[PDB]
Amino acid sequence: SMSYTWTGALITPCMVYATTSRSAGLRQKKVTFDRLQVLDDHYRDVLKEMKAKASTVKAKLLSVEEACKLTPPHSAKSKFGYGAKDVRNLSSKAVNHIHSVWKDLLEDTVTPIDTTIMAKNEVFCVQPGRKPARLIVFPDLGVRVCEKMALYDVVSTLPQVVMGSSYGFQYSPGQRVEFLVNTWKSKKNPMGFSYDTRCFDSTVTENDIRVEESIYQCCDLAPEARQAIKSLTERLYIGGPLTNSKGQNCGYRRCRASGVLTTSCGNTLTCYLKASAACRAAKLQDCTMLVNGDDLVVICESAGTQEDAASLRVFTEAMTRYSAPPGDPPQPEYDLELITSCSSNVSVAHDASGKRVYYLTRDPTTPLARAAWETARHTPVNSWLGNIIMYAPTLWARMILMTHFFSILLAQEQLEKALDCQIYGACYSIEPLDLPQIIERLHGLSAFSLHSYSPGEINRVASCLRKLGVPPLRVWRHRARSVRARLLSQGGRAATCGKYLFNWAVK
Ligand SMILES: CN(C)CCN(C)[C@H]1COc2ccccc2-c2c(C3CCCCC3)c3ccc(C(=O)O)cc3n2C1
Ligand SMILES: [Mn+2]
Ligand SMILES: [Mn+2]
Repeated sequence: SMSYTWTGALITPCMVYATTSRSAGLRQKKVTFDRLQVLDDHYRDVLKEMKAKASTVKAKLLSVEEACKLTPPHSAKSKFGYGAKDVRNLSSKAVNHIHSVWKDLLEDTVTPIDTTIMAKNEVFCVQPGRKPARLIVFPDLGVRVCEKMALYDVVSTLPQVVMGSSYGFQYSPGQRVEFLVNTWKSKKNPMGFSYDTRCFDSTVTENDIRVEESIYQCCDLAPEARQAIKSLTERLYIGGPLTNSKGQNCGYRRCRASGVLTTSCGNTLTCYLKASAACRAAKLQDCTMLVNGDDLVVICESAGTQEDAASLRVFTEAMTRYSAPPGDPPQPEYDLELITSCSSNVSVAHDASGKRVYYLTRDPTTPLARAAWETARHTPVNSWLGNIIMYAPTLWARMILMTHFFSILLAQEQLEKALDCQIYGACYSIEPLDLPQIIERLHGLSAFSLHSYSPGEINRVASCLRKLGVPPLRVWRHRARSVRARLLSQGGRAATCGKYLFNWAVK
């Protein structure tokens, strides 16, 4: 089958650079291809094991109300006169239509379902050119609430129990490091590698979705749930029409929709299944996986330099047969720090006592680029704040990000003003003054004492600043002392930010 099709209809809209609709042409050519898929007894065996595990799972329907209350606030309004606000506040219009969409889902297991197609507002930095915008594919809100009724309890319960510790989304960054480090130190001669699929969504075939759905039906589910999950699978997950923002038939989809509820769960599942099958084809020794969508880490016992190199090609051929080839091929590492997945890697520093502490970090290019963008521009995600939060132990987050921004707020008296900020698919109203508790909850107090960072990490950050035009770290130690003292002068809450978030600056 063909991954996508176009009718010719133009997807219309609704240094540092945001991606635009104008780039969507190429993105389109890149994600359209025919899918070759051929499965073996390795794929099957894995599947059977996931099903066994899915059979120990009972899931329940969410009521309309529950699904309504777990619709996110700033999600797209519906083609039927109601906001997501209206959904959240249980408006009779939202609820009534929702019920009819649900009745419609039970009564009809066939008619495809309209999905509105669009381009994403993703910011990026430059390479050595312009990466285009990814295209997001979602159905009407009324349908997205129904999706939650039928599958919310499944997607938030099943994956963890089917994939155990390999399920990446269960982990905070510290927990993720904890798992990756333990895995590593459990191999006599560890070898690991990141894998990632060349536009994964488009590689997800119809069969993968039918397989996925069949993993879902392995759960103990309400009769109505089963029906809506069959029906949603048939009328939405396997495919359906596209339609740009000006209501024009853009063509059709025959692969994963990016903007549905089963996307994160499905990709992780489907990815995990193929990767496990592929481990067994490559004959990798004592293997261990970590899967967040299509981003994958495998840690295993090394079989030798050449043996490992070879087996990774065999691992890739196998993945390819299952329709999932890599963007760039996988490369073996014998050094944990060198593995980048989820755009991030494990690295080391030292806490107050002088104990080694592992923590997650990443190339700071994009975070800085977005933080730049968002300095001259009000933003609904505020990725700068999200990054400070997630990567709070990181040298680059503490010295550049935290520093610059508490300077801007200080100067602009906005140290009490809440900001919307999206992390872990949730949208928080975050008050800057609250960061200490957050970081303490998320990484513990050691995140304010991290020092003596690995020399590789220090270099990468330094390199990165000189590349983007941003002052060296010497400046940021000076500037920080003058943001910290300013705050202590302010007492109470503000002084707590200075005590904790900038304690690294006192000589
Ligand atoms: C010196 N000035 C005339 C010219 C600076 N330009 C080239 C600018 C582009 O702006 C940027 C673009 C992409 C990445 C970084 C920067 C940048 C940042 C970001 C750092 C992280 C917080 C958000 C701003 C800067 C912060 C401070 C400074 C500074 O001049 O001290 C510069 C920063 N830049 C570089
Ligand atoms: Mn990918
Ligand atoms: Mn990926």
